Amino acid sequence: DLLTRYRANPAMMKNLKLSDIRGALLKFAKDQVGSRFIQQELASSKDRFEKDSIFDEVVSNADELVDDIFGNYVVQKFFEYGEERHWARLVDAIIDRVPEYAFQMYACRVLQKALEKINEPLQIKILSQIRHVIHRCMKDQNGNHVVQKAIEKVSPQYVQFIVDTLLESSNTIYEMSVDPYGCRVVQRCLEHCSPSQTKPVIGQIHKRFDEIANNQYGNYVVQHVIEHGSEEDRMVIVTRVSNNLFEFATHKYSSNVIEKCLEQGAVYHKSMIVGAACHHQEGSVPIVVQMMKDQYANYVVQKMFDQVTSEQRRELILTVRPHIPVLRQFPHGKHILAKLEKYFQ
RNA sequence: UGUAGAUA
Ligand SMILES: [Cl-]
Repeated sequence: DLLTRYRANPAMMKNLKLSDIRGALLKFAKDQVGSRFIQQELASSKDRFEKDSIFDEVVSNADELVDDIFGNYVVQKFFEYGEERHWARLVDAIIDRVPEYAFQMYACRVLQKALEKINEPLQIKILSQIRHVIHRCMKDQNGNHVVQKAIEKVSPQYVQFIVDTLLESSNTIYEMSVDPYGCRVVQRCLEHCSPSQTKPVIGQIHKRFDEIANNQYGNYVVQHVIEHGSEEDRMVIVTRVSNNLFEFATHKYSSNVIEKCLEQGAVYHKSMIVGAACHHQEGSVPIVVQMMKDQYANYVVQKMFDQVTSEQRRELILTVRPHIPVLRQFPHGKHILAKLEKYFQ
């Protein structure tokens, strides 16, 4: 009834302390008002022993609190930097049900905060439970954040088991790249793993490149390869893009992949794309012109002009300079050449 | 004129 009292007149118990909660800790932590009370005390208190007073109750009730809408914040308090002395004890209170906690919307925030804060030995202890559920966890609306946090905050060698999951079967990298949650995992791996680790992952992506490039999620995976891959990877992608410039530029998702080449590419990469754009193609219109008539590829043409050298832009201008009035009437064509007005003055 | 993650 301490909670019921305190909820009634909060001002009347302005001298309430953490050490006063004792057995009431479970009831407080699962209450909107009471959990805000614990939290504000934990953050404002400068008494190490007041903070310690509730910790035995937090540990005793860990399982009931980690996935409570209000209690999860109370558990997270003991994973913060002022609480090292409690990390090992708190990890051990939750370690055995980590494989379930990773899928739960409140408990997974506790796992993310622990990985965010605790030392590498304890991280590895937590990862050892993730091992059991890792493939399903990567695709999960909750679990993918726990995996993303592991990749960002643990040294590369201790997440090799996550890379071998991305590589467990022929189709796994495709399956993850096209998944709305698994694709974030591929992306962090590209950002944080060693080249030893990323090289097979990028190799797998390349095998089904066209598909992944035009997927509503895979196109970000390909964009991360462009940004974080090797020179040789960029050349493979630019070479594929250049040789199918029209197909890539006219589809919704893959058109962002060309734009990404045009941003992260060296002068000689851009020259391959400008060259394909301006190629004769026998009697048909040059690809750059056709692209300007397209709903997605006109943004690609605009990005070409913004990113290439003056010498490269000169070839685009000498290729588009006849076909203009035709383009003026085409759907939104008035707008498209308006934005290119600068370069035709 | 065109794309993306779970807390009071
Ligand atoms: Cl394969």
